[PDB]
Amino acid sequence: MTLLEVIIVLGIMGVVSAGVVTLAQRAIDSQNMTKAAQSLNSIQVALTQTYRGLGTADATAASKLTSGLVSLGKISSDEAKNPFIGTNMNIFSFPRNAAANKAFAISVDGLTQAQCKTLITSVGDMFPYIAIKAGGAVALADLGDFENSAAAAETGVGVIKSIAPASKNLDLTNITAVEKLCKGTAPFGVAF
Amino acid sequence: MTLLEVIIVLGIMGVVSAGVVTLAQRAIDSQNMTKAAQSLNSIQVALTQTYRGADATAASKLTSGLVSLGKISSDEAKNPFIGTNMNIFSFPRNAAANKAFAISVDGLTQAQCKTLITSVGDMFPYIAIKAGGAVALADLGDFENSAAAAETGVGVIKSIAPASKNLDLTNITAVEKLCKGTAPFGVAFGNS
Amino acid sequence: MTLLEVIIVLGIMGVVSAGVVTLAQRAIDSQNMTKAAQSLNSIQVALTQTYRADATAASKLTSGLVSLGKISSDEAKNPFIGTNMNIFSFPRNAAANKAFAISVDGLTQAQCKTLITSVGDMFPYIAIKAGGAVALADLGDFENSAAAAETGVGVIKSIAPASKNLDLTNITAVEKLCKGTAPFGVAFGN
Amino acid sequence: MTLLEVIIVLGIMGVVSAGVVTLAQRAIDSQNMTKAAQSLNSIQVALTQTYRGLGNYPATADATAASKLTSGLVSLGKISSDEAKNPFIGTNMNIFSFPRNAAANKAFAISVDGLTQAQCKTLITSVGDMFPYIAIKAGGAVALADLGDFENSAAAAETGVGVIKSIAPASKNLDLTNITAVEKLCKGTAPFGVAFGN
Amino acid sequence: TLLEVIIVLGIMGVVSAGVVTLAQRAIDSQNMTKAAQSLNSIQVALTQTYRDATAASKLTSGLVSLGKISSDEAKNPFIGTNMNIFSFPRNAAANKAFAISVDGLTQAQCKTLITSVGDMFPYIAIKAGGAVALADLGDFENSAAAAETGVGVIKSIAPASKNLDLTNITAVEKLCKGTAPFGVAFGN
Amino acid sequence: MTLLEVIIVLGIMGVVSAGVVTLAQRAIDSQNMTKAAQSLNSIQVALTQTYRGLGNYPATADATAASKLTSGLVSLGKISSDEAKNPFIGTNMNIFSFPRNAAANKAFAISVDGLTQAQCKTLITSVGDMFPYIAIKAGGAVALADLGDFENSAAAAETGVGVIKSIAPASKNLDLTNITAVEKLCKGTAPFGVAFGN
Amino acid sequence: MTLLEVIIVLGIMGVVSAGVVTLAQRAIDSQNMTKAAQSLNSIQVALTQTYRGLADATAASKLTSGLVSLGKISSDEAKNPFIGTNMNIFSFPRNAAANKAFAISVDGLTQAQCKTLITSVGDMFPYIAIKAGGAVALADLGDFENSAAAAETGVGVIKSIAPASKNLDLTNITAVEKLCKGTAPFGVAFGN
Amino acid sequence: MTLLEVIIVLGIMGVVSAGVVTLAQRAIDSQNMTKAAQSLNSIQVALTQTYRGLGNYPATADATAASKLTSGLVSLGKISSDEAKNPFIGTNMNIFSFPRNAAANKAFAISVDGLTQAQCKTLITSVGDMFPYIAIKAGGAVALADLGDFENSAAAAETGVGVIKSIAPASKNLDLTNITAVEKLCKGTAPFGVAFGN
Amino acid sequence: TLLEVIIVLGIMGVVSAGVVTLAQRAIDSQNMTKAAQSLNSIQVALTQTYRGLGDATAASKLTSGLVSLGKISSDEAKNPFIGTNMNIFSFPRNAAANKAFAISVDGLTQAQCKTLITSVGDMFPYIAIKAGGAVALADLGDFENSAAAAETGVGVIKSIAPASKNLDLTNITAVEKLCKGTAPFGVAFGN
Repeated sequence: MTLLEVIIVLGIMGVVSAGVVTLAQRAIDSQNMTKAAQSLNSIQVALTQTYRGLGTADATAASKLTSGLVSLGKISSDEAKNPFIGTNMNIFSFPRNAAANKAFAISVDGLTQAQCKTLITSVGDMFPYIAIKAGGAVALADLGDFENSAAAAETGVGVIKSIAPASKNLDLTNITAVEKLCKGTAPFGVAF
Repeated sequence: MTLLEVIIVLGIMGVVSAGVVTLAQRAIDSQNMTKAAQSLNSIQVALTQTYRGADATAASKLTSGLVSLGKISSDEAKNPFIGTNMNIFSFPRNAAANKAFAISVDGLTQAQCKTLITSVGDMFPYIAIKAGGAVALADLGDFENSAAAAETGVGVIKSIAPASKNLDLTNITAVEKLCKGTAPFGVAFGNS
Repeated sequence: MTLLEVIIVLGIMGVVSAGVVTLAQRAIDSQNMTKAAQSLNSIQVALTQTYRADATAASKLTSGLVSLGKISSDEAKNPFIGTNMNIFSFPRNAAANKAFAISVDGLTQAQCKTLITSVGDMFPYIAIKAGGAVALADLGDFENSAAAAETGVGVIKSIAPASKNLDLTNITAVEKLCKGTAPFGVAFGN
Repeated sequence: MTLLEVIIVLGIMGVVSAGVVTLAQRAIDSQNMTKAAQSLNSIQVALTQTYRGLGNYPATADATAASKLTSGLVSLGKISSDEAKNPFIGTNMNIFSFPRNAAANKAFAISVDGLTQAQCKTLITSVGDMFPYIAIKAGGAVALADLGDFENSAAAAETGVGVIKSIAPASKNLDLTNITAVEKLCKGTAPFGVAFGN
Repeated sequence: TLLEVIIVLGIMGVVSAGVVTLAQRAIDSQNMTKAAQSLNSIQVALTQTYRDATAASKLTSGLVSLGKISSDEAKNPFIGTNMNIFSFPRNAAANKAFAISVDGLTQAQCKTLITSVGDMFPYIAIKAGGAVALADLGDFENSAAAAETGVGVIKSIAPASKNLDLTNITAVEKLCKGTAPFGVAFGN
Repeated sequence: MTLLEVIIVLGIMGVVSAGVVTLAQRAIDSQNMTKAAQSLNSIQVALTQTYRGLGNYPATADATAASKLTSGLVSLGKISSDEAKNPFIGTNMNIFSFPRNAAANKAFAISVDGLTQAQCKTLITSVGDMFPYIAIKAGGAVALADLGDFENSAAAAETGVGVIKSIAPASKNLDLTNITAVEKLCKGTAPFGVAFGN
Repeated sequence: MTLLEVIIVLGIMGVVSAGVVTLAQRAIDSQNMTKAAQSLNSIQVALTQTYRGLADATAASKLTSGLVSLGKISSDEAKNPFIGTNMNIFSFPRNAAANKAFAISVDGLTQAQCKTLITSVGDMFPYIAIKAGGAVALADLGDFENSAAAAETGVGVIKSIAPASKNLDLTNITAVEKLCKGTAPFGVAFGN
Repeated sequence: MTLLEVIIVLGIMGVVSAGVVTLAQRAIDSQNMTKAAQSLNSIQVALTQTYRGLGNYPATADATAASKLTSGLVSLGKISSDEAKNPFIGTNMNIFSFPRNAAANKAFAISVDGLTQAQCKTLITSVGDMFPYIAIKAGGAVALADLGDFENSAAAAETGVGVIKSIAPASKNLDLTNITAVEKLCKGTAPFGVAFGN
Repeated sequence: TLLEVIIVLGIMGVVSAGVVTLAQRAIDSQNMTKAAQSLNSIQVALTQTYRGLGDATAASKLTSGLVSLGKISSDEAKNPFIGTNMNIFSFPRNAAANKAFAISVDGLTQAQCKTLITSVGDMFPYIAIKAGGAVALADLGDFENSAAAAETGVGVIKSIAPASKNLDLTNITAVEKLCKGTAPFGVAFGN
């Protein structure tokens, strides 16, 4: 019976239960991804139901507009908080096709490289306009035009996805689009 | 295996079934507001059919008469936020009584007030806000003589007479000022 | 081998068994907490869908809501002590009888801590009554009370913006959860 | 009481010590196979969750491109290195992409190389039911040319080479209640490279 | 003959000594397994609900208070004292990572714990002749690991780092060089 | 490691399996009730479109002829077969008439009979107050003479068998907030025969 | 050690393996019980979701295989875990109305298995019949509505909807002791 | 304890982890089936309400023209980029125009890709009620010549292959509710192709 | 000879008998582990099933019924030391009839009593001891109103009463003065 209990514990008993932490991390990150997807869908439907009448300047005005949309009752309060920091999402506006204040931007600040890649690969379909700021929060100058800004996905910075007829749109079947995606330095600033 | 079982039971199954009741809150609020939107337009079309060609007690008796007249079903005549019929107010159009009418909804919270002013109101030229309780007959200013300013926060907010300004959905000051003050709030929708 | 060596590796199995038994106790406590969370969420959803006084009235309302088929049978009894949960109709922001609070009473201190940590997000209003059971006069309004977490007794989460909402990264107030004597009436309202 | 003691010691101690390592070999192999199947099912789930929601899969060119694509995908956070660590060679597994019904970028195949004969048979009889397309390459790593078309396969279990399990009607599949199917299975030379495709 | 029972008892004594030594080794292995299970449950509990030595003591007391971790789980099976859990900066972000710091280890206990929980944590730090201090730890995602010093951060998650090896005997011999009490930190 | 898998199959795997089943039963019963509500609305609107405008509601004879009238309305194609097939027994409704102030053949009543006492509560709730006239018959069935007029039958609470809510000026109608209302309704035992008149 | 020590030790080596065998038996039993409960619930839902608006054991097996083919139930749950083959659903008359009621037949169980399956899945069926000491047959299925219950017998009909049936008390330990009386193999027919 | 019990509990964890792949497979299959159910109705409604007033339909005699017709229908806004995708293969379906009443190009046919036997029976039992004509082929997908006449071809539901539900005078009455007809569906070789004629 | 035979047979007899007691001790430790796991399983089954609902022969009947229900196995019900099934006693707590229960094991000596206590008693908030025989249904007082003075060794030694002085299994002087009396002993664990 002896010389068997030692290996029986020191192998199986420890190693069979050690692999759970990775799956717990993945489960928490996937829960946050689903919450972020639901929040982005809610913000998009609120935008196409409120700003559709064809009507912010800085981070302060962005927070003001976010808190107003919260107080408006158009979106639920908790769904306005970021699933990464817990604070209200940054909402900006930028000209669309050289027409000032015609497009909208949803800026999620304080993202790591892994978070950047995961969230963008998750929700790349909902927004034709997607931008990244490596090591910096999103601002008014960072946002280009919705159509007059060409995308160069080789660097994975700035406007990576757009509908301009020069944009290297993100591909889910290109390895260079995987490796170069969200390149730079943290904190990454993703704007939808 | 009991490890990661503690978490498949705790959180991963408890967080998913959390916040959906807030989404259910929003759904029920919008549904009550949905039929309420189609409960005001019916009165609008009926009164524009009838009268286009007084006090609170007279207001209530006229409302009950319009209900009993068969021009409106008891369902649409009932205010879903209160539990009774909505307040109908016939007000003069350039000192001409019975040539204009206004419908007042009272007993709503600031959140319900803002949501209702957003979801309805853009079908009625005259809009007023009486906070702290029911609206008075004197508060129902003449439509063609009224002047409006969304920054006032209390009183008339929208009119067509060439001395007014209307609501903006990109102005945080316009948002926060919507029926700001003490409860209950009362909002009037006026028509000729 | 010698019976000495055989009995040497015979209590090691007992130690592993005691460890796994403690782990199972913890897991079953967590399962009871999950049951409680699901029951509370179901009560909240049913109350919000169907609609829109004292402890005896609360028990009568609970029995009526069970008979109306809005909830299952076990969704009324206490997930810990098996008593019918109290559903109180208490005023909200100077408006009477426009707020509902589910009162799970008779908990221990560990029950306090774990149930609060489980349902901190399901309900926007959390209250703690110590030294016994909750009351209607004990519970304030939904918005007329500034929640205080450093006290460890009373309201710990309210929607009134004049309070500081309790969070899990705060260790001080969490250390003082259900400070007092048993029982511990804990009310969650929406 | 001298011959007695020596006989008891030799006999019983030897016979009790012998079986320990023999059954511990089986235990270690079983736990390795278990974690391998878990990680492989995790890779399959991640790939059919992320890249099947679109409808296509990235293109591979060779073993280098396959390994680079695997490293890129695992770096993305969809999976972890602990889940991509091949428990038979310690490095990462290979992920190739081949056409399904002659439509490129539609079929994928996770290939693991470095198995012995017994390891080949064990891994097959343990996981082959999960994946509808099972292929074998004896004495070599699985390449892109070694993977034929999805439904144009003609798997022959008695050969033990190439594809063995196919959903195509032009072939049969491994039957766990047939000793002739398994005795001819994993018939060749090491290192074996097994490919599980979807 | 009388010499028969003499050699019988002689040959019994060596088996007795061997089984006592093997029982001692088994006791050490059981203690190490209990420690590993406690550390794993600590990791798992901290993953949920969250995603100097005074702060660590307060944190473990609050966690055993909330029932998230058992009392036996927090007490080190080698000293009977609450294992200090330190929050330390990660990638220039302060107090967003967590490391379990255990103290009261010998060198054999050090080797055993490291070799047992190497697969358990992607971050390993050693403090020779003392306990892990709050300032002892650096950044969690940028500090390069020192795979040869046998002390400090030897297993780090930074890409520039080079983790520990379990196949080279010299690497195993280089493990955990210093004096007691040893303080070892496992972060994630 | 053993006795752990056992108290995992029984610890949570046993209890969470029964918990899902109960909620699944509740969800399926609620879906059947919502289908019955949709059926009620469809039959209501179809009848109030076809046999309306003129003062001719089809002359209702004894219960068998009421079932025949229902079958004829189905055969006419104005209502779908499943809509007129109750989701509780799989039979056809009983489309009775009601003398609207001693005026026979001037009203219509969709009768759903043969249900348990528990079903009565949610049945009243599921359709709510869409039907103005509400009636129930406990421990039996509903016929033409089994109920009074449409606008003269007084509504009350303790009634049980009889009227609950009517357009008549009899106050204290159906209200979900009154605990005495939801208590006294559906008093008795099956067969509960409820009548939704309009 | 004197060859008696070793014999004693080897005697203590057989009790450990027998305990492992018994624990594996219990684990298999619990897994099969969970599988059987879930499958019974799913099959009842499938049958009462497509046949509510509308022979021998061989015909029962044929119709079960067709229901698996119908896509209402899967192949894994259709197989009774205790026997390794597909379950049987008997089309028996409901108050002399053939093909209007069903009863799922489970066979090959003993006293403990029958009792556990009953106390676990009794609530989901309004008819409980247990044929003790043999297989099942179409004859053993009386009218679902006209047959009375026999609780004290511990065999056959114990739960029925007839107005004079012996009302089943699931949680009554007295009736629990009287459950699944007779010999093995038992056949449990859950009717509806 | 011992080490064989470790192997036992490892194999039990392996079984409980092998159940989840079948669970997820059935889930994703039910999802694809539910999507195809509405896709068939969308295709039928669009094709009817668009090209019924023109008498004839665009002549397609190969997969290329049919796929281009599907792309044109997507461009016409009658269907979207997600509705036109066949959830089994992954790409757009094949919409052929097949003869009717001895005259060619008078009706249209919706041909699915390669389906299995479970897919056969699920799809047909769920969708065939919304289509007058049904044809099933084994091996490859239904071809052009395989598409018989809409009104001038008898059916054969006992063989499972060929015409399974037609409206010719000699067509056997298809009892889509009797399990005896269901058990005789596409009894042949996989994959299978199904064409809904309307 | 005369020297060798007698002394060698005596020494062989001494060394032969020295292992039977050790085998008995090993079997007793196995029985202790089995009983601890069985008591844990019975506690789990009871607190899950008979919480929202609520003599010797009756106790054995409840034990056999719980075995029949499948929540507990047949193995984990047989009292290993006596081969019978463990008693399950129903008794009120704070005048709440049948809302409390206590599983009773009987037929133990002092060493078995102390070992079983110090092993399993940390799970149950109620421990009682009866000496000389089995725990009678009347011997079990209130689950909550019973003050616990562990110095007695027989009677209420662990409870949740405000005046109850809880045990200390680590304390040596407590366990040394525990379970005092005459064997066989009976110990009840309650919830």
